[PDB]
Amino acid sequence: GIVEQCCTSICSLYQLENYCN
Amino acid sequence: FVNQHLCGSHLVEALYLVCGERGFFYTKPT
Repeated sequence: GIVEQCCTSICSLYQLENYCN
Repeated sequence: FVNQHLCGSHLVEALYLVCGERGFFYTKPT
């Protein structure tokens, strides 16, 4: 999920595309 | 691409910039 990767840790383009339409 | 924490407005703006006007769903359940 986006919040556990991006808010409490660091995330990337290669994680972020898993939440696109 | 950036290597930083992104939360609230930063999380949705970066996710929308990666989706590039495709749109998003923050957990995309089936």
